[PDB]
Amino acid sequence: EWEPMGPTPMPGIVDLRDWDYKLMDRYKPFYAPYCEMCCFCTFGKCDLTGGKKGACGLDMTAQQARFVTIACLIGCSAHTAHGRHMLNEILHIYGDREIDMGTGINIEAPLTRLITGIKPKRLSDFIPVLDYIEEQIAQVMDSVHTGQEGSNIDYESKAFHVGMLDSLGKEVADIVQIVAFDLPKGDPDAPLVEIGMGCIDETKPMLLVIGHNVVPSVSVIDYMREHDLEDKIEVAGICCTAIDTTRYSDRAKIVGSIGRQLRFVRSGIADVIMVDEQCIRADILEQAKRTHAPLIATNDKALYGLVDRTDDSADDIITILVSGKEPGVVILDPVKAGEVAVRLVQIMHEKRKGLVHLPTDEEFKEYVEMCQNCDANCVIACPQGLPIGEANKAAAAGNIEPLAELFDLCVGCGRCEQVCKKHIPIVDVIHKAALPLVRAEKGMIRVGRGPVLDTEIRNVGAPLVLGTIPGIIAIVGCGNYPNGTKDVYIMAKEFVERKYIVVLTGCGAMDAALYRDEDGKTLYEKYPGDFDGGCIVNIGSCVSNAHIHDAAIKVASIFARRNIRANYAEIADYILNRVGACGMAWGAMSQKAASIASGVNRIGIPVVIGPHGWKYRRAYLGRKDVDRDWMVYDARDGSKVRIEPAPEHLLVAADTLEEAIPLMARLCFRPTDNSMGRQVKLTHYMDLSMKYLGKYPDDWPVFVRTEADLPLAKKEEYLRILKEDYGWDVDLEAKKIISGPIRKFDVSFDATNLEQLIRE
Amino acid sequence: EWEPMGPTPMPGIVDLRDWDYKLMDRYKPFYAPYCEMCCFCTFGKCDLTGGKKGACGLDMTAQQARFVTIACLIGCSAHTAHGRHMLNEILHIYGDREIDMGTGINIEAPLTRLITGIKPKRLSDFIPVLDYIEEQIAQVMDSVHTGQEGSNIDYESKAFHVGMLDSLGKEVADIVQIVAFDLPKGDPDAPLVEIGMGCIDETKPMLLVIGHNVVPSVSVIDYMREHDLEDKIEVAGICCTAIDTTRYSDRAKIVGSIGRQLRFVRSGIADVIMVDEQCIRADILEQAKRTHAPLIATNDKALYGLVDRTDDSADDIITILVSGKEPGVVILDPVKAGEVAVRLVQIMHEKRKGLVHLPTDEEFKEYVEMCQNCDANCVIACPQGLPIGEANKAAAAGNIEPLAELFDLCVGCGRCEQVCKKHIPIVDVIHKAALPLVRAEKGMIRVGRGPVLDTEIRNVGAPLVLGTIPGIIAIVGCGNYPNGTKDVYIMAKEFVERKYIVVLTGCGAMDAALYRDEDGKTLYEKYPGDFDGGCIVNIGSCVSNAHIHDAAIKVASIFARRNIRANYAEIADYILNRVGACGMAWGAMSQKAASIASGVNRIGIPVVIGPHGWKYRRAYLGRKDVDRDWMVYDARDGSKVRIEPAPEHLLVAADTLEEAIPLMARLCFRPTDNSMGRQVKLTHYMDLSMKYLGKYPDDWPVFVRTEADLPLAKKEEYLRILKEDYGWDVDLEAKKIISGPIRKFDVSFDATNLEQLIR
Amino acid sequence: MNIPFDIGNISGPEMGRIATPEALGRAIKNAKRPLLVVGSEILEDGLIDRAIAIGKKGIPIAATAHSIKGFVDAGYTDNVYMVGLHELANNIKSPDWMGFDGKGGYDLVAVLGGIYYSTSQFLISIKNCATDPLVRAISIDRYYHIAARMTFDNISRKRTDEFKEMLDRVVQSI
Amino acid sequence: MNIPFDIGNISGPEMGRIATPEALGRAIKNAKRPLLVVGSEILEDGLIDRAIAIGKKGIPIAATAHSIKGFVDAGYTDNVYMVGLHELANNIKSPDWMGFDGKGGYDLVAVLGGIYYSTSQFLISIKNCATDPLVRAISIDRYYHIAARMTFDNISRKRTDEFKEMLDRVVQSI
Ligand code: SF4
Ligand code: SF4
Ligand code: SF4
Ligand code: SF4
Ligand code: SF4
Ligand code: SF4
Ligand code: SF4
Ligand SMILES: [Cl-]
Ligand SMILES: [K+]
Ligand SMILES: [K+]
Repeated sequence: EWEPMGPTPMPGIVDLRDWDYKLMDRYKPFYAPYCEMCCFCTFGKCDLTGGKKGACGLDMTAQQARFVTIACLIGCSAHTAHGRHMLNEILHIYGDREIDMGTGINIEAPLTRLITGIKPKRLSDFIPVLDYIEEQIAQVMDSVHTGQEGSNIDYESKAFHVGMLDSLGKEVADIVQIVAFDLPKGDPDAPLVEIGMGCIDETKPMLLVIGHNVVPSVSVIDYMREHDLEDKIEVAGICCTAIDTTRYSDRAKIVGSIGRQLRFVRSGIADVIMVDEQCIRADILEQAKRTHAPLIATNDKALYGLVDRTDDSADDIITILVSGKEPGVVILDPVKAGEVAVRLVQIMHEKRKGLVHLPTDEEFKEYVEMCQNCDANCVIACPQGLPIGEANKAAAAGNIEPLAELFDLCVGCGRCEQVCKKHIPIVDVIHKAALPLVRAEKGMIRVGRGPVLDTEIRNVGAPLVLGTIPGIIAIVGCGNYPNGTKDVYIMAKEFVERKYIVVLTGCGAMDAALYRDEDGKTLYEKYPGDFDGGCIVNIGSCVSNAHIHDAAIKVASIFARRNIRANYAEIADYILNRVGACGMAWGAMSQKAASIASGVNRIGIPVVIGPHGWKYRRAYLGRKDVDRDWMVYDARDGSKVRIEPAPEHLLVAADTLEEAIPLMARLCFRPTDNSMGRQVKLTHYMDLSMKYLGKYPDDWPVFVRTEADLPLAKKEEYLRILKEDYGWDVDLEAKKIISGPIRKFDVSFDATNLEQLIRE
Repeated sequence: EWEPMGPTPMPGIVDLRDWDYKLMDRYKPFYAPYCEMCCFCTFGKCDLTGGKKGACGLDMTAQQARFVTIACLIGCSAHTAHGRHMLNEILHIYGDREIDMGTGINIEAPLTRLITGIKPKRLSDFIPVLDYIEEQIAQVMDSVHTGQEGSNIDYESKAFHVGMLDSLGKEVADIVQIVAFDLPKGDPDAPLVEIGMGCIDETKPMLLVIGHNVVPSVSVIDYMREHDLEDKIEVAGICCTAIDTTRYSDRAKIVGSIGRQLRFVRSGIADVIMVDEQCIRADILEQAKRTHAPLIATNDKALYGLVDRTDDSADDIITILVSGKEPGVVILDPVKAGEVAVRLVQIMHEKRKGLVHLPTDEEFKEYVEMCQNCDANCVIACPQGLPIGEANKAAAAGNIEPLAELFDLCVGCGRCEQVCKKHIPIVDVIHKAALPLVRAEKGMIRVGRGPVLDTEIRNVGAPLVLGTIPGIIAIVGCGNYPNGTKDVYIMAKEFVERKYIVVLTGCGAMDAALYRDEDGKTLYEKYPGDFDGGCIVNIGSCVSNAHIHDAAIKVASIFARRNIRANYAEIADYILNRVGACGMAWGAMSQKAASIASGVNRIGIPVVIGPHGWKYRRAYLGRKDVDRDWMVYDARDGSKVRIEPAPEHLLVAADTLEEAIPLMARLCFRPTDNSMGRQVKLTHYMDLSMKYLGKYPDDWPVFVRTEADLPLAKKEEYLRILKEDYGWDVDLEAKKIISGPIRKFDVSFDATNLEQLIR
Repeated sequence: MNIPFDIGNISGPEMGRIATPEALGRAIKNAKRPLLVVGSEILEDGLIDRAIAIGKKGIPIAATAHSIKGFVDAGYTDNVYMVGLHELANNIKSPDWMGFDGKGGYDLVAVLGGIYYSTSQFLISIKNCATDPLVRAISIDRYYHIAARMTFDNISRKRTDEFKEMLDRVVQSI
Repeated sequence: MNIPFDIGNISGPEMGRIATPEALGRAIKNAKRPLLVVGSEILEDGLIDRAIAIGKKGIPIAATAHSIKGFVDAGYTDNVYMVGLHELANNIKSPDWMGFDGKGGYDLVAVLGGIYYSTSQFLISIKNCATDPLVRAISIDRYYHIAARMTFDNISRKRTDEFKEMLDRVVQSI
């Protein structure tokens, strides 16, 4: 009707397998078995070391691919089930809502159209989308059972399929809440909100929300608005429920990212803690009890052994909680849960007044003095190997700065305390030593904008595909960083200053907002929120990541005038060959992060992760030296062309910020770059490499096709280097390259990996 | 309204949590962390040794519960996806059909009615049922994401919930195929088919099917009937596809269980191998190639890197496979797959003549002679710790019996060969030594009967609840046995001889059929296939397990006139308090086996597993010494009564056949046993304990409420033992017990765990 | 090199320590309430004579699997209790369990003649769940029990004579 | 007791062997085409001097992370190559990869000054995938690299003096 039905409507495992092999022929799976064993069945435990086969016949590599498929399935299920739950309640509580994404957006859900072929008109039209994903999830989960897939490649394909389903599941969830709750719909001037551990007014009743599902927090805000309490209660969140709450009310605040959760809970600033689902400290009941804060659990994924009081009156629930007879309750009715939370936080504020939670000065002094500076105890349990013992001894001798420096490097996991015989509360000792800095952590972040406007696509489409806009930089993912939260700030700041399109989501968006420049501005305060070069965009929560894929799709449909209906392979190939983009999950930790990367990769966008990302076991790495791996068709005539490694990798882990920033620029190169675009992209890659690495890349000429590609300011020394250092045949007098480039340049090179797109 | 809608229609995670707590307050979760670490997120790898919490806050026990939840979710998905796949194919290839289970069954789908509240009329009416399961699967999977549930108990409830969904998914899948393909509908005289490594006629083209999805095998049989090839081609299967195929054709045969798979494939008897999904050797392409047998893959769960030729002509596929330019193909169209397999096996049968696959006499000799009798290589890699080296040296010295003995103990996993630097094909060396016995492996098994008939429920209902039929013994599960395949045969034999109702499924049913008694008869040949005491019944494949649940539900509905519509908790409580039953998965291995046990446990039926079952990490064990854990309500007045441990455990692993058989009998005691029924059950428990353990149980008097409960033949001696060894007040002259019993016998005692059933 | 009988049974970082026979015997001797746990493998290679010799030092025996038959056949059943390994583990980790004589729990559990992979999981259960009060679990069997606190190294079945010399040294040290 | 820097990094049964500095040195000496792999931690404790001393013995250096900056600032960039640790692992296990000079792969890989958890996974990639031809990977760093073939035991940072004494002995032995 509205478009011809493409070849892959609601695909199953094999429907897009041939596209996956195009990806994997180039970026072959790479495996690092964090666990060289398998525990999944009673034939085990099987030792797979060195490439052996398990008792079921499954070889080591295929088990690694099976493992990441399971991780992707857990992530995909988390996003899909989040969307399903939200829809189920919106339809029951508020009712069906026509999907109106604004005048500046025609394609409501590019991913939905792209994968299912459906043009959704009402929220109820997403039910068949969810029915398809849930059926697919059970199909692929069946595949991880013992005695199923034996090819590691076909498992990767299954993982890629789960990733694609995750990108669809993310999209269904965000549009559903955007529409039901009238969140921003591409607002380039979205309001800015306060963020940080030190941005909370401790003088007011403080309600803390943790999780990802906003439905319960919507009832909190609506209850507060109904009884005129927005100036009286301080509502803040940790993790994505915070982003979705401030999208609903710019009067709320954000405490911080996952790494901050434990430290804020322990501070005892919160009088009541309302949790929903996903990325919540699994010991939150113990932690909340410790600070005399009632816990309200609102989602059946996480009940914590608490009584289900959904059918009890709010009066009776409050009585139970204020009395302390129960330390928390389950309220699966979000309307009721919002009333209880708001009424309860006012009563508890008074009751908890005066309480002390962090060590006193004397307690602090005792802890650092009793520390035995063990050679290998707490440092060995710490995922970052922080020098806790030495810091303790320094503080015992009057120097607390070593301990204070650990606060931002710590990810708030609590493993150190459990191997310490002295029972020192290390997490609290670090916090105490850093109180001044914690209290000064006061940033400003733009609220989640959601989709990219079709107008923005019309503006950036051509210069993005040409390369003159040097790429979309997507800083997303969890906060299991190797070296603190400032790295993602420096990344976003570096690339926005170079006029990239910088978008952020989830914890990354939060952590980038914590730092201020010499003018005391955060990135969100300094730069506009348009989807345009030189702008900073908070796309939103983790589910909002689907808007990035949507932006790349809208380019293919709006600028390139390609059909998207059930046409995944064609668009993915277009994005891979023409849309300069790179994802960055510097602290990737969760299963959701693995499924997000999978769905980003399948649609043709590379992703860098941090050094913890090796623990996912699998990566997708190219061999820039293998000529046959870099052949692309010219769709005009069908000829095969050997291209530069652009992008060189599909999913790669870097070790340091200084390595990662040049790598991100490198992964924005695309074979269809014109001279001016390649020059813009190469200028930044060469300068960023020289700035952070102190030397130009050993193989930079690979991205030079003609003289018009070299950065203008140093075009002549670059020409000299090519000749004298790379043995290129160059006429320096004429400023002309005679021989050396990997290929000739042609503005009309119709790059494609798909035989079906060849015209002659 | 055929029935009033019960309280738990299409239940979510919290809707049956209170029932799970009733189970778990009595049979508390027990944990043995096979792995003491967690690798699921980049904050890891976390050491949880000694009860520590991970980097996400989750403590050791809650991680163990999460692990078993993932396992159950994988098993639940396998059964649900199998049914969805079959239904979609059936509705497209054959169309919709009315669910007609025959005039001997009124409740077509007891579990569907019990959980969803739906009374299905057509196959298409299972679509909303699958929609429900699949939605729930994604909800609970969401719960296993980092930073979710923190209570180990609530995760166990999520696993129980997944287990219930699995029992529903099993019922859907099987009803669908029973109805779509007119498989037996409770046939007490269902046909017998040949089974075993040695029942295959090697002189005919041999097609081997492996997996669980029978749809491609239906097309094979159908194609063979249409072309008059049923007497010219030998069609046999491994694992459940073999059961479902013989349910369609009594002309097919069954090679055997999972433990036999690698050995049969390595034998090279098969000219063509057609696989579908689940329990297939993941290296089956390698193994097929080695024997020059083309592989036909028919399911997207398992492609093995092969080219998808679903759209190619059957002619072109055969040409490719015959010519050898591809070692196999994927064909997702089952009709085409069947045609190719049948046409191809006739061609390959001729091309494969003259091949030799197992070691020759001389090769066998060189292998056993070159073995270095390593102290700790192959034996350490073997899951059963088999004495391969010592067996090899014995053969080198002229004694092959040690090696031959290993064939049945071996579970065909192949791990031993990979640590042998001498590169000895250990699996094939054991096979060669046992060739005579392998070729003599010719058993007889009754075909999967599927559902229990309503008339059978009415015949056994009262004697089962009162106890005079001493219980349902359900031998099911995989073949990762500790000590060979005869153990399950000996359990089935011992209980049928004692007039239990003995039902079997999957690999268990297969393995029990490989042995013959002194008169040369298999259990399935000697005993009737009626659902009745003293009968042996092959319910069917692993999805057919749901018919066991269904039988217990029908006892509550037909014999006790309870409503089942969306009334899960009341029916489960009924089964736990009155239906003497016990499952046995002596070789439990798969994720499907964990979800089966979970769904069986949730409806109130205990399960014993083999010693490998500790590797699931979690069990459900009672504390018979804790009085407050065994309190039930007398529904007559709401009073609380302490009951004997009956059943003592919910999910428990035993180490040896000799421990397991007395345990199973013990786990059939129920608080509502009458004097005659308890007497029947206690006679067997005491005699079985003496037979296999050489001594009566230390605490057997716990099951004695009155003198009438005592076995008749030794009543006077038991009364003396009660008086002089246990200090009970017993009047030996009057032959009457005065004091000692845990509780007074009261025929009207209405035992229930549910406050809402108090009148 | 310590070789677990199942090479994949690398459970975690806290791995059983190799102990002399004399040290394993003294641990049983120093225990206030030790328990000898035996399995189906005690019915072989005259191993039950060692179990009985240990029992006759005043130590109760948990006869798991069907090992009770060998004690009945051997004529030694005093202070020998029939029990499943599975329920035994759950009971030992339960501080409220008063044991087989009703006087209290056991502070030391020693395994002998047990199926490896089930006995190992029985040991891992106690290691990870019987922490307060701490119950020490040791192995005097022929296997290297990585899940035990203290254990012998692997002794192949063809070197069983060596295992019996070491076990006999355990008995003499109690 | 060998302590992995991450106590939870118990990957499997084949655990890296403690080796003397002389044995690690000789393994580099005996290699036909050794490769030194350094990460971001080489930029501390004058550890790059040790890396340059090794390179100056005719051994190529893979400068991972941003360690190339330290080599630029030190004035030694010959036979030193900028490369990512991840792509390096994929390359070493690829038998068709002809190295940084185009002459072939490397038979011995030695890690020094690397972030523990990423270098460990780098080592585990080689141990598990560089099997034919076999590539031997060793650690001369301050960590017990359980994923290395041969390694030192853990040397805490407050004992970095001792680590340097051993690392210097490695250099002396090449
Ligand atoms: S699933 Fe396979 S590799 Fe894993 S434990 Fe079972 S037999 Fe071993
Ligand atoms: S809480 Fe911080 S210091 Fe402690 S182990 Fe975790 S990251 Fe390290
Ligand atoms: S484990 Fe405790 S005593 Fe030891 S160095 Fe760490 S904080 Fe200090
Ligand atoms: S580390 Fe993970 S995959 Fe390995 S045994 Fe443990 S739970 Fe299983
Ligand atoms: S899910 Fe929790 S226990 Fe597991 S690796 Fe992650 S932080 Fe550790
Ligand atoms: S194939 Fe048989 S002998 Fe070999 S390891 Fe497996 S069970 Fe043991
Ligand atoms: S590993 Fe090989 S050589 Fe050693 S005992 Fe086993 S079969 Fe013999
Ligand atoms: Cl194109
Ligand atoms: K560490
Ligand atoms: K073994």
